Amino acid sequence: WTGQESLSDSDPEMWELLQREKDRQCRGLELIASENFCSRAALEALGSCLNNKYSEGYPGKRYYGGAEVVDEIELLCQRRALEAFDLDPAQWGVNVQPYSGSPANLAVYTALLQPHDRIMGLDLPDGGHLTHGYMSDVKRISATSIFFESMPYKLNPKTGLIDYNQLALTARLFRPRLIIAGTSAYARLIDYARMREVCDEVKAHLLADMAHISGLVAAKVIPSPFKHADIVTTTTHKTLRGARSGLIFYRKGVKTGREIPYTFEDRINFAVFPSLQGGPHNHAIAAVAVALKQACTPMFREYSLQVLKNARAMADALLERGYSLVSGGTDNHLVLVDLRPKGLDGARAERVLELVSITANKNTCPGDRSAITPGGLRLGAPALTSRQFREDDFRRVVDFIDEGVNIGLEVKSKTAKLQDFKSFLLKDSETSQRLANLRQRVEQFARAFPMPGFDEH
Amino acid sequence: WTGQESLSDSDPEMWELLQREKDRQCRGLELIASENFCSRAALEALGSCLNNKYSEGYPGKRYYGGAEVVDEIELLCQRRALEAFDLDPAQWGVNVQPYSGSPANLAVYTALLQPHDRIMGLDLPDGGHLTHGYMSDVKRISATSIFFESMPYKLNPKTGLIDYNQLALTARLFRPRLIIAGTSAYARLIDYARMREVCDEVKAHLLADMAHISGLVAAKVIPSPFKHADIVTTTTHKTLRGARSGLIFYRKGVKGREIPYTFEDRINFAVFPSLQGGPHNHAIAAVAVALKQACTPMFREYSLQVLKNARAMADALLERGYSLVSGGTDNHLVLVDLRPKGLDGARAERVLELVSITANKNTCPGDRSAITPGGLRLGAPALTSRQFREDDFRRVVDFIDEGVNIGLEVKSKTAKLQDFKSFLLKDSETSQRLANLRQRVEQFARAFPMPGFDEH
Amino acid sequence: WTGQESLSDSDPEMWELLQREKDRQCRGLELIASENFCSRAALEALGSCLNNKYSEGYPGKRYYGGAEVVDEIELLCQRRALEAFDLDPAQWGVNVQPYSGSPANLAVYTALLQPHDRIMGLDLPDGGHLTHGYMSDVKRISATSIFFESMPYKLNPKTGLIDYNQLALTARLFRPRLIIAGTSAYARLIDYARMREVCDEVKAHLLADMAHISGLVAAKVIPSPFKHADIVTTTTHKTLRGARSGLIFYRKGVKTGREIPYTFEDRINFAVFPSLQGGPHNHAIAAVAVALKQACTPMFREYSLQVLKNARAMADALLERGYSLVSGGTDNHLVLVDLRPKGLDGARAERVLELVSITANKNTCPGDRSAITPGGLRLGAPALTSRQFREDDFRRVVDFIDEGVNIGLEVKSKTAKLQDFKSFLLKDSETSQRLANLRQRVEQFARAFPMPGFDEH
Amino acid sequence: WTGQESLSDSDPEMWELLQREKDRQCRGLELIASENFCSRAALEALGSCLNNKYSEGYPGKRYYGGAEVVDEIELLCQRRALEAFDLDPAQWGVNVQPYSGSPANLAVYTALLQPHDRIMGLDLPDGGHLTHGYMSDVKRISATSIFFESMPYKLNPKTGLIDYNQLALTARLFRPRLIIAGTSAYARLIDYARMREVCDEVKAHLLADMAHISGLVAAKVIPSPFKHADIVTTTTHKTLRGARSGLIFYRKGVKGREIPYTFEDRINFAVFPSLQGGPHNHAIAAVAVALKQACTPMFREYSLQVLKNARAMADALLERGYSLVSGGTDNHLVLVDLRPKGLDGARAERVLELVSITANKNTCPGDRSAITPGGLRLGAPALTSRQFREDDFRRVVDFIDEGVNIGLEVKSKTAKLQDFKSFLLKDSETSQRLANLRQRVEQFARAFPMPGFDEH
Ligand SMILES: Nc1nc2ccn(CCCCCc3ccc(C(=O)N[C@@H](CCC(=O)O)C(=O)O)s3)c2c(=O)[nH]1
Ligand SMILES: Nc1nc2ccn(CCCCCc3ccc(C(=O)N[C@@H](CCC(=O)O)C(=O)O)s3)c2c(=O)[nH]1
Ligand SMILES: Nc1nc2ccn(CCCCCc3ccc(C(=O)N[C@@H](CCC(=O)O)C(=O)O)s3)c2c(=O)[nH]1
Ligand SMILES: Nc1nc2ccn(CCCCCc3ccc(C(=O)N[C@@H](CCC(=O)O)C(=O)O)s3)c2c(=O)[nH]1
Ligand SMILES: Cc1ncc(COP(=O)(O)O)c(CNCC(=O)O)c1O
Ligand SMILES: Cc1ncc(COP(=O)(O)O)c(CNCC(=O)O)c1O
Ligand SMILES: Cc1ncc(COP(=O)(O)O)c(CNCC(=O)O)c1O
Ligand SMILES: Cc1ncc(COP(=O)(O)O)c(CNCC(=O)O)c1O
Repeated sequence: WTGQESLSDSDPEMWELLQREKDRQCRGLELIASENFCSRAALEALGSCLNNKYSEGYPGKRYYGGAEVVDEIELLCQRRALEAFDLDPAQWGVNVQPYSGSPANLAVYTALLQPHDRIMGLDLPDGGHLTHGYMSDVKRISATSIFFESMPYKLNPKTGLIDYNQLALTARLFRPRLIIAGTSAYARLIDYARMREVCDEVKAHLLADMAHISGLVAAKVIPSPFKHADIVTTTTHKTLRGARSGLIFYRKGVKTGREIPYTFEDRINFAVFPSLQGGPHNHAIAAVAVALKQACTPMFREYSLQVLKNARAMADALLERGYSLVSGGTDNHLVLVDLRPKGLDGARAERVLELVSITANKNTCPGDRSAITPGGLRLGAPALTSRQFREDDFRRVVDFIDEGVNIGLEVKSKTAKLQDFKSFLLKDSETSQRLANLRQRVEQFARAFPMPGFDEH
Repeated sequence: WTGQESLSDSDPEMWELLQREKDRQCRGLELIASENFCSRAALEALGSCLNNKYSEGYPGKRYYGGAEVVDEIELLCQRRALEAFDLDPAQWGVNVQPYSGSPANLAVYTALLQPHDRIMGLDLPDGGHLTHGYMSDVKRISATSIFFESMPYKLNPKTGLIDYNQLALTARLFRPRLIIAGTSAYARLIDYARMREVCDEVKAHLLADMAHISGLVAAKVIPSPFKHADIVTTTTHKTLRGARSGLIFYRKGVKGREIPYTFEDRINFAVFPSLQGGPHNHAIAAVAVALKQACTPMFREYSLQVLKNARAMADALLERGYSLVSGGTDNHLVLVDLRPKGLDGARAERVLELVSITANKNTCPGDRSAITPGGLRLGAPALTSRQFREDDFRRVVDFIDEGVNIGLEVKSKTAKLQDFKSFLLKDSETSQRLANLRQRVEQFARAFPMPGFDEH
Repeated sequence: WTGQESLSDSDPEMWELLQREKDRQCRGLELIASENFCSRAALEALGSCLNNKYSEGYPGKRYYGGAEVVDEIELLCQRRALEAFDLDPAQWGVNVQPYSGSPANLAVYTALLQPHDRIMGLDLPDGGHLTHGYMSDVKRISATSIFFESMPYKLNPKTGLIDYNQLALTARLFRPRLIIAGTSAYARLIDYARMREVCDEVKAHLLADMAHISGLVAAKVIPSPFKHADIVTTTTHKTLRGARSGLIFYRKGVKTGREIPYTFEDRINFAVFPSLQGGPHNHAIAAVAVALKQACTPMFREYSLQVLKNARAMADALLERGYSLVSGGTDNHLVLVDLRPKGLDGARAERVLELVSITANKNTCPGDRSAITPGGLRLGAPALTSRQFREDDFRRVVDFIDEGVNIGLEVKSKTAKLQDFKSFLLKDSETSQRLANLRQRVEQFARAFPMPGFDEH
Repeated sequence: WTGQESLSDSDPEMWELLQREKDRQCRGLELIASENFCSRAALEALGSCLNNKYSEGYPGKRYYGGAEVVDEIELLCQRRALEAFDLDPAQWGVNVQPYSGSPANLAVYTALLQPHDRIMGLDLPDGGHLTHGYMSDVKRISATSIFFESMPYKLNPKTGLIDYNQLALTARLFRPRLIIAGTSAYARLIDYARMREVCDEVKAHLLADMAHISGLVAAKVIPSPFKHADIVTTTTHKTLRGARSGLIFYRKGVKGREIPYTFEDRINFAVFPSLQGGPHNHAIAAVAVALKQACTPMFREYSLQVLKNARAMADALLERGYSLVSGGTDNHLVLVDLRPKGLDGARAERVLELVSITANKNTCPGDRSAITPGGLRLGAPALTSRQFREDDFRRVVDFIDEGVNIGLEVKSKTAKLQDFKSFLLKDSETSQRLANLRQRVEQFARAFPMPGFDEH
C-alpha cells in the first residue's frame, strides 16, 4: 500500500458513484438557486495535500509551526476576498476559515452577542435562512434560535417584498442587538440603507448575509451591501462558483474629539477559532482563493450579467405562459414561481420535475397555509448559466417545466393524497413512459452544454 | 471560459503555493500527532463534483430532490463507518455530516443538552481539547463553555494519568449530564469502564471523543470505547488518514418495560437543521474512501506499526536525556517532558521547525508558564504512513536531539524569547548550523514514499 | 427587660416618627392611586405574635410542627380569598404567601416559565408595571426582564387605550409563553376576552395582574378578570384596603375523550416556596384575611361604588377646569391627567402639590419624550374615599389641585431648569408663604375626615 | 364603617385564632432555632400606619413624593443597623428593604452576578439554606439554583465541620464568582478568614449569611463576619428578635491607582427596581426598633445567655443518652444525633409536637434517608427571651427525654410512619400518656414571661 493509487483502482464502488453523480449533473437542468458548478482549477486545490496541514490560529499568530505556506495561502485568500469585493484593506477585514455558511453566521453571533441576546431575520418561509434565527410555532429549529433569541420579520404579502415598515415598528419593541439583511429565497434587491437606518435607530449591528448574491455583488452587477453593513457573511459555493466554504467580512478602523474604533476583528476571529471551530480546512481556503481570483476577472462580470439576463428571461417566459411570480419578477439570479393559480402545489411539481431531470425546490408563497404542499417553486439561473446557457436556452427550460407541470396536473386529477401522487408517477405505466419521454428530451438538451470541472468526476 | 482549465494554467500563483506546500510535507518530518497524509483516492473524491450538490437533510428525508446519488454516497459512508468499527447496525448509528471534529462535539451537546447544562472534560493544559468545555481563569475560550456549563477534570500531577478518583468526587458535586472521555495530548489509555461507572452513578452521558485514536480503535489494536460509551465522536483525519470531517456515532435501539434509545433523532436534528446547512458531500465521499481503507488488513498492519514507532520513539527518547509524561506511551503519540533538559517546550518547537521538524509545544504537569510550556507533543501516524519503521523513528529522535542541543546553545547568548528566535535568523554562526542540519533533515525525509498526488 | 414595654416608652425616637407619619396621612390629600388606609382590625393582626411563627410549607404539608393554628389562619385566608372573588373552590386555588405584588408575579413566571422564556406586558411608561418585564433602551430594569425575555405592548396614542390589534400582531411574531393583562396607570377597563383570544392563538398563559382594581373586582362593580384569566395575581394593600401582601389565584380541575387537567397549583405553590421565598409572614396573611372578610361585606361594595363615583367626579371636575385626561375619562379608581395643554409638566406639578400636602405621582402621557419631566399626573380615589370622601369632596380636591397648578405655572415663568423650580419653591419668600397658605387650607380640609386605623400610629 | 373598629369586635373568628396562636406560643417550649418572640414595641410598629405608605425608591431618590417621614425612618433604620454591628458608615452600607431573608440573598446574586453565573454554598442536608443554591439530584429546588449555577460544598461526614479543604479544592475547578459562608443548621463557628482566603484565590465574592447568628454577632459575643466578608445578608428575626424582614450589608468606599467599591449601587438597584416593589415601611420601622434593642447592654446579656443555655442544653443532652453533631455547640442551637438512640429524627419531632415541644427534624452526616432524618434541630433564642436560664434549659432536655422515650414505645407496636402517628391519636394508652406529659409541659412553660402583647 502506497496511498498513491487511483480512486478508480482502489475503490471502484465509490468511483462509479462519483461518475453517477457527474452524469446526473451533466444530464440534468439544475435549477437549485443555491447550486453551481465549481471549476476544475478550484477542485484541484480542494482535493490537495492542504488537507494534511493543521494550522489552528491565524497567519502570523499560529499555535504550531510548519504553516509557512498555508499562511501565504490564507493571506492570499484574504487579499483576493477584499479585492473581489472592492474593499479597502484599511476599512475591511475578512475571516476565511468558516467551514460553511451556517458556521459563518453562528460565528458572528457568538462574536458580537451574549447567549440569549436578540436576533432579527427574515422568516424562513418568507425567504430567510435557518441561521437567521428560525423558530416554528412549536420547536426551536436553528441553533441560532436556541443560543440566541430571535424574532422574524415578514414579507408584505401584497408586494412580496420585505416589509421594512413592519420591521422598523417591531424592532423598536423587540430591541434586537443584530439584524440580518440576507435571504435564501428572495427575487428582489434588499434596501440595505433602510436596514441600516433601522439598525442605527435601535442600536443594532447590521449583518448582511449575501450568500446567494455574492457573485453578483463581486461583479458589481447589483448594489453592494458593504456600503451599509457592519458585517458581511457569505457562502463561497453559490453565485461565487467556488468550493463549499464561508467568509466573514468585518469593518476595521474608525467607527467629542474621541476616535471611536471598530472592535469586530478580534471578536470575530476569536469566535471562529478557538471558540467554534478547530483546524481550518486549508484545501477549502485555497479552492475559495482560486474562485475569488476568478471573480475579479472580466469573464466573471460577463457571467454574472448573463445570470441576471437568464433569470429575467426565465421570469418573462413563465409570465408569458400563465404563471405568476412572487414580487412579480426578479432583479437577481432566481425566480419565485407561484403555482397556486395553476392548480399544482410546489411539492407535486418538484417531484414530477425531478423525475424528468429538472432539479428545483418547492417554495412557500405568501399566504401558504401548508408546508407539506407549498404553492411555489424556487428556480435559479447560476448553475446552468455556468454551462453557457443563454436567454433562449432558459426559455427552453421554461418549456420543459411547463410540460412537467401539465403532467403533474393530469396526475392530481387521477390521485388523492400526496403519496398517491408520488407513487402514481412510478407505478402507472402511461405516465411512467410519458415521464420517460420528457426526461429523455430534457437530458439530451442539457448534455450538449459544456460543464465546469473534471470530465469524469 | 469553460471551468475545465487546469489549476497550473489558470492560477499559477496558487499552483506554486500548492507545490510549495507539497514540497514542505515531502521534505519535512511531520510529528504533529493530529496530522496525517491523505490517500490519493480520498483526495480525488474530496476535489470532485460532489462539491456542487446541495443535499440538505438525510437519505430518504431530504428537503429538495436530485439527491439520488448522494443518498447512496451517504448511506455507503454510514455502512463503512459502522463496518470500520465493528458496530452492529441495530445497536449503533452514525452521522457522517459534521464538518469537522469541533462541529461534531457541539452537535452532541446541542442534541442532548439544554443551554447551560453541565459538561465535564479533561482540562486543555491537562491534555483535553477545546471542545471539551475549556474556559481559562480569565475567559470562556471554547463555545462549549459559553453555551454550556463546563468544569474540567485534571490529571494526577505526577502520575501523568487522569485522576479518576478526583473526577468521581467532583462529578457528584457538579452533577454533569455529560462527560467527555477523550484527549488531544494524552499518551496512555482511557478507562472507559471507569468513566461509564462515574457516568452511570451521576446519571450522565458518556461521550468518547476518539478523534486522535480513531484509527487505532478501528484496527482493533487498542480497546474500543464503543463498549461503554453512549455516544462516540471523532475526526476522520488524524489516525483515520482521511479528509477533514467529523463523525458522530450514537447508540440505537432498546436501552418492567422496554425503554428505547432516543439519541438518533436528536443527534441528526442537531447536525441539521440546528447547527449545519448543506453537507459537504465531497468530504463525506472522501471519508467513505478512507473508512473502506480502515477495514483492510493493510490498515491494521499500519495502525500496529504506528504503535511500535511511538513505543520506539518513546524508548529512544527515554535514552539520550529525556523524561516523558506518564512514563510510557500506549498509543500514537509521546508526551516528552523537556524541563529536565534546561529547554522549554516553546523554544524547542521553534528550533525544530527551522530544521524541518514540525511539532507542538505542550504543557506538562507542573508547568508554571504557558508562554513557555515544558514539553512537546510528537506523533507517529504521519511518518508511519510514509513507511517509516522503528529504525527510521529512532533516527528522528536524535535528529530532534541535535535540534534540542542546538537550541540550548542560543539561549546561552539571548534572554527573552523574542531575542531567542531573532538570533536564529541573524547570527551567521547558527543560521549555518541550522542549514547544515536542515539539509540532512530534508535529505533523509525526501527518500520515503508519500501518499497523495505527486505535485499537489 | 420584658419585651412587653410600649413603643412610646421603649423607643420615643421611633414612636414620634410613627406619629409624624400618622399626622402626615391625616392632614394630607392622599391621591396616590396605589395607596389606601388599612383598617385597625387588620393592623392588629399585622402587628401580632404571628410574626414569631415559622411555618415553611403549606397547610397539611408543613416541614415543622406547631403550625396547628397558622394552618387554620392560612386556610381561612384562602377560603376568604376565593369567597371575596366569587370563585368556586373546585375551579380555583389561591396562594396567600407572596410577600408583595412583585414577589407574586415573579413566582408565576418561575412556576410556569423556564429562564429566558418570553413575556409580554404593557410597557411601563404606557401604564404597565415593572414586574411585567420592563426594559429600557439601555438597561434591564426589572428582574422579570433579566430572568425572562420581555417584549412590551403599547397604548394606541390616539385613544389612550391598549392597542389590542398591535398586541395581536406582535404576539404572533414574538410568540410569548405568557402575557400580562394588568396595569399600574390605566384609567379604562381591560378587554380580558380579547387578551384571552390572543393568548389562545399564540398558545400563551394569560395572567391578570388586578392589583390596582382588585377591590373593585371583589365588589363586582367592574368586570372580573377571573372569567378569562388562567392566573390572577394581586396586591392586597391597594383597592383591597389590606396589609401589604400578594396573592396568586390559579385554576384547578379540567382545562379525544381525554380529560385535560390544570397543572398550575403544584407549580405555583412550589415556586413561592421553596423556590423563591422562605417562611411565610403569617401576620401579613392574617391581616389580609381580615381585609378579605371586609371585602365580602355590603359595606365594601358601597365603598367601591363610591371610589368609582369619586374618580368620575374628579375626572369631570378636571375636564370642566380645562384639563385633558388620557383616554378621555375613567372607568375605575384613577385618573390620568394630561398637563401638557396647560404648560406644566407632571414633575413640577407633583412637587408643588406635595408642598401643599397633596400627594400624587408624575405620569407619562402618550407622546412624552422626557422622563425627567413627564406631562401628566396619576390621581387616585381609593385612599380619600376610605376617609368617607364623597363626590363634592373630590371636586374640592380638584380645586386645591388647580391652585397648585397655577402656583407652579407662576414659578416656571420665573425659573429655568427643574432644579431652579424646586429650590424656588423653598427659597422665594413670596411663593413660600403663598404655598404655606394653600397647604394650610388643604390640611384643615383633610383633617376633618375620619381616618381608618389607630388614632395615634 | 370607619376602619377603627377593634379586631375582636369586627372579626371574632380571626381574633380567636390570634388568641389561640398566642396561647400556643405561651404554653409551649419553642425550640426552633430560627424562631423568637418579638417585642411589643416592634410589633406596635409592625402593625402601624406605615403599611399605608408607598415609598418606592430610596431616601432622597424616591419616584413620587410624600416620603418626608419614611425617609427618616429608613435612614434611622440604616444608622441603627450599622450601629448595631459596629460598622463605620464610610466602609459599610446597608439596604433595609428586603422583604425577608430569601429575597435578601436573591437580590445579592442579581446585583453582583449575571444569570447562570456560579455560586457555592453549604448543601441543604449539610446545614445550608435553600437560598444558598440548593438543587437535589432530581430537581432544582431553590430559584438560586435556577437563575444561577450552584455547586454545594459539604461537611466532613464524621468531623461535623465544614470540609474547608474540599471546598478549596472544588472552588478552583468550579470557579464560582460568589461563595456563601452561612448556615441554617450548623452548631459550630465558621472560619471567615479561611473562606475569604478561598474566595480571594478563586477571585470570588464572599457573602456571609448570618441570619441565624446575627444577634450573637451584634452583641460582639461571637466573631463578626464583617471582618472578612464583602457582603453580609441577614434576617431581622431569629436571634435579632425582630419583625420578619431582611438586610443586606455591603462594603463601601475605597477597595497604582484607587479602586473604589462598587457594591452599593448594584445592591440597591437589585432590591428596587429589579426585584421588589414598594418597601414594607412598617417592617422597616419594626426592624429599627429591634436594631436599637440590639445596641443595649441588655441584648449582650441576652445573647450571652442564649450561648450558655445552648451549651447547657448540649451538656445535658450529651448525658442521658444523646450524641450531638460536631461534638460541641458554639452558638445558639444544638445538632442532636438521634440515630444512637434507635429513634429517627422525624418521629421524634412529631412525638415532641404532641407534647408541646416544637422542633424540626434534621439530617445528620451519614443519614441514609430523608423521610426519616437522624437528628433534631433545637434552638435556645426563643425560650431565652422568656427569661429561661441554664437550670430551666436542663429541664427541657429531660422533658424531651420523656418524649423521645415515649416515642420509642409506640414504634414498638407500629411499622411505617403513618401507623406511628396514627397510634398516637387512637390508642387510649398513649393518648393519655401524651396528655399526662402535655399538662406538665404547658404548666412549666406558662410560668415564664412572654415578649409582645398579652392577648395577641
Ligand atoms: N425560505 C427558505 N428556503 C430554503 C431552501 C433551502 N433552504 C435551506 C434550509 C432547508 C431546510 C428548510 C427547513 C428545515 C426544517 C423546517 C421546519 O420547519 N421543520 C419542522 C416542521 C416540519 C414539518 O412538521 O413538516 C420540524 O420538523 O421540526 S423548514 C431554505 C431556507 O433556509 N429558507
Ligand atoms: N490537549 C490539546 N492540545 C492542543 C494543541 C493544539 N490544540 C488546539 C487548540 C489551540 C489553542 C487554543 C487556545 C487555548 C487557550 C487559549 C488562551 O489562553 N487564549 C487567550 C486569549 C487572548 C490571548 O492571545 O492571550 C486567553 O484566554 O488568555 S487559546 C490543542 C488542544 O485543543 N488540546
Ligand atoms: N406606568 C407606571 N407607573 C408607576 C407608578 C409607580 N410604579 C411602580 C414602580 C415605580 C418605578 C418606576 C421606574 C423605575 C425605574 C425606571 C427607569 O426607567 N430607570 C432607568 C432610567 C431612569 C433615568 O435615566 O431618569 C434607570 O435609572 O436605569 S421607571 C409605576 C409603574 O411600574 N408603571
Ligand atoms: N439547614 C436547613 N435546615 C432547614 C430546616 C427548614 N429549612 C427550610 C427549608 C424547608 C425545606 C425545603 C426543601 C428542601 C428539599 C426539598 C425536596 O426535596 N423537595 C422534593 C419536591 C417534591 C416532594 O415533596 O417529594 C424533591 O425535589 O424531591 S423541599 C431549612 C433549610 O433551608 N436549611
Ligand atoms: C443566505 C444563506 N445563508 C447561509 C446559508 C448556509 O450555507 P451552508 O448551507 O453552506 O451552511 C445558506 C444556504 N442556503 C441553502 C439554499 O438556499 O438552498 C443561505 O441561503
Ligand atoms: C480529541 C479532539 N476532538 C476534536 C477536535 C476538533 O477537530 P477539528 O480540528 O477538525 O475541528 C480535535 C482537534 N485536535 C487538534 C490537535 O490535536 O492538534 C481533537 O484532538
Ligand atoms: C399592577 C401592579 N402589580 C404589581 C405591583 C407590585 O406590588 P408591590 O409594590 O407590593 O410589590 C404594583 C405596584 N404598583 C405601584 C404603583 O402603582 O404605585 C402594581 O401596580
Ligand atoms: C441562613 C438563612 N438565610 C436565609 C433564610 C431565609 O429567611 P426567610 O425565611 O425570612 O426568607 C433563612 C431561613 N431559615 C429557616 C430556618 O432556619 O428555620 C436562613 O436560615
